[PDB]
Amino acid sequence: MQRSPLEKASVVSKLFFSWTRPILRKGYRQRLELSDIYQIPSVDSADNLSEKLEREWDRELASKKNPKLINALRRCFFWRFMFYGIFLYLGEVTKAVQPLLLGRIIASYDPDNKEERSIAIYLGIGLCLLFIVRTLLLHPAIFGLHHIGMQMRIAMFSLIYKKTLKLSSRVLDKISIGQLVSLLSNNLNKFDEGLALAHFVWIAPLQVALLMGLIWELLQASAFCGLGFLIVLALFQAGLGRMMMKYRDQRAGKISERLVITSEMIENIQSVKAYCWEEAMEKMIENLRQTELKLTRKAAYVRYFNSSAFFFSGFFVVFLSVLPYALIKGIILRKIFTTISFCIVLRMAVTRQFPWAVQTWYDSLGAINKIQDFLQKQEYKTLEYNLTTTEVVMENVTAFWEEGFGELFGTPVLKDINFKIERGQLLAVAGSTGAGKTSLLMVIMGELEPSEGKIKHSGRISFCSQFSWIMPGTIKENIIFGVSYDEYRYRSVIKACQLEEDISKFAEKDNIVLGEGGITLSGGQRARISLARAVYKDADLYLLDSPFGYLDVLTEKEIFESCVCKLMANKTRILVTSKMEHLKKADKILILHEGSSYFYGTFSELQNLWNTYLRYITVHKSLIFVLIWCLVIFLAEVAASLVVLWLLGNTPSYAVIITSTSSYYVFYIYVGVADTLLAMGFFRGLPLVHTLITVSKILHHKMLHSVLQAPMSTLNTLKAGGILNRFSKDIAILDDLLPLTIFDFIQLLLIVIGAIAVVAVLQPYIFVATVPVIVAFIMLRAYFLQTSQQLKQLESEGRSPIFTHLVTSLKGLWTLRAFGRQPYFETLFHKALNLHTANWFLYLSTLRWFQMRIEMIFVIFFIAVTFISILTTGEGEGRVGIILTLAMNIMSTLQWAVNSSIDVDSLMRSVSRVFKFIDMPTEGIWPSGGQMTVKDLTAKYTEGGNAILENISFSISPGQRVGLLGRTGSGKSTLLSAFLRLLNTEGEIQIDGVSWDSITLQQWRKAFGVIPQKVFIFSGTFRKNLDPYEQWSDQEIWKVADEVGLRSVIEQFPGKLDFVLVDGGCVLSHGHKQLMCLARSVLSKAKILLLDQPSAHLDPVTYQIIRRTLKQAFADCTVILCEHRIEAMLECQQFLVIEENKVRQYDSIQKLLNERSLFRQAISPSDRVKLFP
Ligand SMILES: Cn1c(=O)c2c(-c3ccccc3)n3c(c2n(C)c1=O)[C@H](c1ccc(Br)o1)Oc1ccc(C(=O)O)cc1-3
Ligand SMILES: Nc1ncnc2c1ncn2[C@@H]1O[C@H](COP(=O)(O)OP(=O)(O)OP(=O)(O)O)[C@@H](O)[C@H]1O
Ligand SMILES: Nc1ncnc2c1ncn2[C@@H]1O[C@H](COP(=O)(O)OP(=O)(O)OP(=O)(O)O)[C@@H](O)[C@H]1O
Ligand SMILES: [Cl-]
Ligand SMILES: [Mg+2]
Ligand SMILES: [Mg+2]
Repeated sequence: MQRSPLEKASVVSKLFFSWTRPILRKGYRQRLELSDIYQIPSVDSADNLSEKLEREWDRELASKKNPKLINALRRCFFWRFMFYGIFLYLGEVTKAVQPLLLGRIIASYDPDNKEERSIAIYLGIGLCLLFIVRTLLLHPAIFGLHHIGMQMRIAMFSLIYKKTLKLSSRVLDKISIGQLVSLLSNNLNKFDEGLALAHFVWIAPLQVALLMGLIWELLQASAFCGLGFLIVLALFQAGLGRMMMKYRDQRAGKISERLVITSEMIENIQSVKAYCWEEAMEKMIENLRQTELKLTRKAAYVRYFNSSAFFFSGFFVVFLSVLPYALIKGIILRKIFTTISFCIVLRMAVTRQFPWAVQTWYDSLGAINKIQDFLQKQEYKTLEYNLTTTEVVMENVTAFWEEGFGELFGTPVLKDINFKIERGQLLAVAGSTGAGKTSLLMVIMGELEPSEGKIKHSGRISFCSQFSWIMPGTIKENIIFGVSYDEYRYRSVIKACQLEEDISKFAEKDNIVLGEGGITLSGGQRARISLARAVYKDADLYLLDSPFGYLDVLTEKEIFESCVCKLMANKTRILVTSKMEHLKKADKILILHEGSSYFYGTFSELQNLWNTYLRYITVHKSLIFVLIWCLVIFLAEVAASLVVLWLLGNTPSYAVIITSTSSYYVFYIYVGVADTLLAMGFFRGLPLVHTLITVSKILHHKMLHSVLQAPMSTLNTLKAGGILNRFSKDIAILDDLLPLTIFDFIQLLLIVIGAIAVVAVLQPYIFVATVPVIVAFIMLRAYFLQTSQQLKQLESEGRSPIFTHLVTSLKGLWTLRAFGRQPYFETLFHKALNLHTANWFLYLSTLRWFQMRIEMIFVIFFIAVTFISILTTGEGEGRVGIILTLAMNIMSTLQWAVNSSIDVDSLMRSVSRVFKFIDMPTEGIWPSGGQMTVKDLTAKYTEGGNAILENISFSISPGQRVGLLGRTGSGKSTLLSAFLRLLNTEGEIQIDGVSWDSITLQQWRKAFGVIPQKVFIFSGTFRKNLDPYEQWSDQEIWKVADEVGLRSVIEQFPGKLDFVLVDGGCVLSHGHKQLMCLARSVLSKAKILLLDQPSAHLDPVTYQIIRRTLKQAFADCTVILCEHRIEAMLECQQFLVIEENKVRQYDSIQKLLNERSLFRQAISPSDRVKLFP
């Protein structure tokens, strides 16, 4: 990372953007490398801008009764804004007065205009000086405005993240990741560039006043006709803007919903594949896209007319201005040409610059208002004592989850809870599924506010969640969690949590890079990493919500005896548990039942109780037909224009006066009106944008289909930020920005080519004069696009870390707030912001360099032309000047065309990224009895890696019960996934004589019914979550829910079976989701079932629910039951034990437990009575 050249530069180098030379030379030859990017200027760093805006916003909040964010932004940026606006206005003024000199210079070609031939050289000098000053005034101001806009955007994003970290729990249920992602994605690049157009709300009226004053000279009272036409057109454009904004308002919610569903699906792709649910998800997304595309199409239709307003107004203004003048007296061709010259500037001011500025103000003020409304939301109440007597006490606590029901005080989740615990004691909390154990910890943490009662303690806490949270980084980073590294503590914690055995089996040992969510590890490994993180922190109170759910009895016993009771014997602990052995040595015991305290006391009492354009064009067949139709109409118009033009030169008082020496004006007039003569009407414009929108629809469908069928090895590489970035920003670009940009480019190209051909055919000496300018423009464009494409790719990639950080911050907010690590995460977010800023700044600077170089080349050519024309003009007409000035007039449209081509190529990178995503590789009654045979099965996760399971062979009789067991991290889930071909495999598997190499993947996967270890619940109704294909009547669903035991749970919510679940099922407790998975497995009438720990955190009472069902729901079925619970192993006939990456088979569990002394000694005694009666 080398220092940016901007900081240490020169004044002339800054004015001409010369400091960008080293990068442009470097990327023209080769690929840009890591050491090619500069550090950002210190003024753009996120910390400084965040601090400044935060101070101004706090002053605004603390001073005024009606605060406004726009006031703080003004106090931060107004002076520089006005400073650049003044120079922008001075630059724009020079265009208004250019016809005064150019018109006289052109009139001097006529020998009858003896007066203007006297001072031609002075007019030429003045024109050259004007041309030089305009370039110097315009481009630096535009760069300054872009820089200011970038600074505002960065500051606001920092404020948004800081506010997000403080949101109250009651507010979180109303905002999803989709809404925040949409908010960031919408303003990420548009806000910066709007500032370059903002000043035209007052620059344009002054231009109109000056131009009307100047047109009064030539045509006094007849100019008002054209002005009235323009004032009607402006009203029309205002109305069109209102309709477009109305269409945008109705579309945003549907985009947020689609983003939520897509992110959830791609996160749970493994369950999606195991369920064979791909088509259902595709149908859901297609239904959402169909609703949003209609609004997109209507907005595009209204934007087409708004854009075409400029091109169709050219003929009307001139004709309406001239007709009264040419009727009540004569008119000369010179006056007509001068009127056209002035009217071009007038039309650009009225129909292009002012409405764009008005729309920019609308968009920016709306975004700022939305940000302020977000910034004024309800916050987590931190009001509590940070120092007490270390006697943790809870008195008369009654709590409600529903804010409306609680304020109306709707049933309470907690009712009159009392307890008191001393320093260094242990309290064990027990109860049935859904009793309110997690909710009690929520109250103690302060995330759930009680209506009645109160809780007192010191305030330094540590927290271990039922659902583990893993952040991006290594294992050591996940454990030390942003504080200093201590060797003795780290070793003690690593040893105590039984992690050394799993740590010693990794290539990086401990520096393995864990992704977001820890999908590389098993369930028990993630749980133990979370426990180690909780124990590493020093605090006065440790809350542990059921940390032994995914562990075998031996590991659980070791951890409980060596960590909770030995390593923290002198601290205050609250452990949620259901094992009766753990309750014996608890100092105090609390038992919950349906929100009430069934018992509080002691145990002793309880016993007593470039080929990218071509693909894009050929995606859809109708676009080709539309383009050919446009070309045919264009050819007909060109031919008609040529025929009409040749007639005036072949044919010979009237309203128009033409002399012999003044006829050269005719061609000059044609070039001034071709913009209107070759304008694309609604017979060509509307079908084009319609078909481009259709192309966007097709591309999104293909992208989603391609993603859903990739192999797991490919899918495991992608990050959540990358998925969100590609599906949000690139798709939005393809939907909105590409069609109209393409329309503008095509219109400009048609105008240029038509004018060139028509002029050249009659005068084949202008084409040859225009050749060198065209060549120079093309060479410069080719040179610049070699570096520009790479820089745009880097900037596009730079967005992903921001979204990834936001997603991971949202997932683990409660842990972050409990530990008190908000500043650390804020620093990481600022890092991501700066990383994006470097590339974005480098792209903007190079773009400014290119535009200035094009402008300078045009100026040099015009300066050379003007003096030659004046010099070679003698007593006769200046033929050389006549040809050269007309040639230079045509290049004026070519410059605009080249800039339009640059922005089109900039937008096409999104198409290239979508295509890269589309080309991902594809991973691609018979079940009569249920027999299986496995022969030499080997399994691995990546090709050429460690083999988790090597050379396994066994067989199963049809309709038999098999118990799969092993230590946490052995590879039971690996064997379960190998059955469904979810990883890389070798060997053969046969079901009733049919091998998996004889049929397709879908048919093989349809033979199984599965219960995965990770439960997937998406946004939708209860009914939709139970079956997405809608093939069962509500009677059958209700009967199944009766059998599983989900009656009261479903009837607890206002919409019985129609309630919509949000936040991945936030309202449901942990065991209810397992019950929802068992109901899914029951609804599928599958002959072979693979169940991965169906009872993970259930109490023995609730386990009786899953019992009896395996004996009624699945009677004649082959069941493979992976379980850590010893009781469940009493209903198996075959046993498979995984150890040393190998599988061993047993007939009786007494024989199994005879050969393992430690494991037998770990068995609970009541279980031992049930095993050895
Ligand atoms: C006689 N005569 C001009 O005086 C032209 C001018 C012009 C007028 C006054 C001062 C400076 C230039 N302009 C253009 C001119 N043509 C083609 C022309 O024949 C041409 C154009 C106009 C329409 C399209 Br499509 O392309 O490009 C221009 C692009 C932007 C602007 C801008 O005012 O921002 C003006 C353009
Ligand atoms: N955000 C919420 N809004 C409404 N009800 C909720 C919410 N979160 C939990 N509940 C409900 O509150 C009750 C208590 O659930 P909680 O998760 O605290 O139970 P638990 O004892 O931890 O359960 P488990 O043993 O399954 O882990 C349940 O009926 C649950 O559905
Ligand atoms: N997606 C993956 N990519 C690479 N290695 C993996 C992946 N998933 C698991 N592993 C590794 O493979 C081994 C087997 O893990 P597996 O999930 O099969 O264990 P398990 O016996 O099911 O454990 P638990 O009882 O904790 O669920 C572990 O050491 C784990 O780290
Ligand atoms: Cl003129
Ligand atoms: Mg719980
Ligand atoms: Mg597992």
